[PDB]
Amino acid sequence: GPEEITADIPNVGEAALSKLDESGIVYIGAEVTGGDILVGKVTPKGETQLTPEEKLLRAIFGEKASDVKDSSLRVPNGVSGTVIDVQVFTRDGVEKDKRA
Amino acid sequence: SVTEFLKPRLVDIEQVSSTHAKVTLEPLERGFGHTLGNALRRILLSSMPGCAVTEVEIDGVLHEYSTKEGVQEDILEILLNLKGLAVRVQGKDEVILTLNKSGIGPVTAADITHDGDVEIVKPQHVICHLTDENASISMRIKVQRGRGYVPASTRERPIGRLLVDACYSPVERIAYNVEAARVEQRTDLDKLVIEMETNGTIDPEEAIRRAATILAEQLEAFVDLRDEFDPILLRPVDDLELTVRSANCLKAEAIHYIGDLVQRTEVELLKTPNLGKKSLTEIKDVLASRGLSLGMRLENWPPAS
Amino acid sequence: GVLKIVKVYLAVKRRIQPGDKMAGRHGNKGVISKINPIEDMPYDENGTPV
Repeated sequence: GPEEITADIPNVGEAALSKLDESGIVYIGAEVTGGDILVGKVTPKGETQLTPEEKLLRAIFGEKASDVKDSSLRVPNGVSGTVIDVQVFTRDGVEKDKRA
Repeated sequence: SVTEFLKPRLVDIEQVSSTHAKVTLEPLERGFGHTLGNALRRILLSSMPGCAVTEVEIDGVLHEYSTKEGVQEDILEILLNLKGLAVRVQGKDEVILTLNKSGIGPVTAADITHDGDVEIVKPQHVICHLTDENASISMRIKVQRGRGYVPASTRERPIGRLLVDACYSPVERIAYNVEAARVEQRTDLDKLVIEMETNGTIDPEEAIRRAATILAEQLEAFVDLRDEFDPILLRPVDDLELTVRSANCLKAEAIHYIGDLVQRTEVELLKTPNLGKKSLTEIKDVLASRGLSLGMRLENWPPAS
Repeated sequence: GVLKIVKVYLAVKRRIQPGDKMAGRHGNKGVISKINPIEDMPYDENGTPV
């Protein structure tokens, strides 16, 4: 399945998602340091077999957690600065998000 | 007499301009003019207090590497201009000023909203220019008192608050001269003239008095010359839910704290009487329940208590 | 095989510090060794430092 750029990452806290907009992209003018998230992305990992433990995990913590994994873009360690510009390139035929 | 020095006094102050002054001290003994002058120059250039701009909020801007429509200057240039704003605060160590302007023309320091305890010494200081008739600017400026130089990098904030490097020192330059003093009946006395250049936010006489007070306070030391362990380790052993026989065995070995227990190795516990392998396994299990182990080494135990 | 690309730009400011390299126009290069406080510098009769 296709990778998705989104602001809904299941395995990260609310504080770490505070500088991302509704599209999963950092705001203009944000002060960032090493380890901060710039673009939030997930990669599919779904399987067609559901074990009882997997069913319990999906029932208690939701189905989104069991389907995707974090592959976000993070600031390299030892790098800091201010976000001054963001550009989005989309293949012709794919729907555009709010930021674009 | 030999052990009788003449004490200098402040004679006159010449206010050449609003930011340029001369202070005269008289009389001075042989050699004291330079001794006082150099120390006073160093203290005046180093340790005088003043107020400076530290933070700016502009309604429409998000960071400093940007532009505002209808404004001639960049945000960085506006911040640099605000870095050179001279303000005198009369009653507190922090204040927030407000600036609102619209229409074509220069925006200067005379457009800042009046405050009771805030004085602008150079109302003609240019802040920016508006080049469009349907253009307006509004900002909030934070001013606080300090001394020295504090860069903004050494000292979360919402997006839109811009930090400014702080130069608190109001003194621009100091010069001094030692001349002959025409005293009544002696010709071996000197006179010290100090030329002071500031930004107009501090009085020369109080600057001299403050420098002298700092020097005397530093001298008073020469005038009288003379010559954490982790909390869990501090808990008692009975905090562990050990069995009755294990507790008796540990008490027989005079072990009363976790720090005492974790320093003992497995071999020593095994060799102790009345302690089998089962009880040692239970002790290891209860220690592992808290992320601890046997065989740890500690320096300076007991922890001085 | 590429769906989308996002590019982010970060701006930082570098100040002068010991270890930075300075030069003139005549081949006189050097490295900064010390930042000296204002009252330690040599000055002239008017009190102006270098």
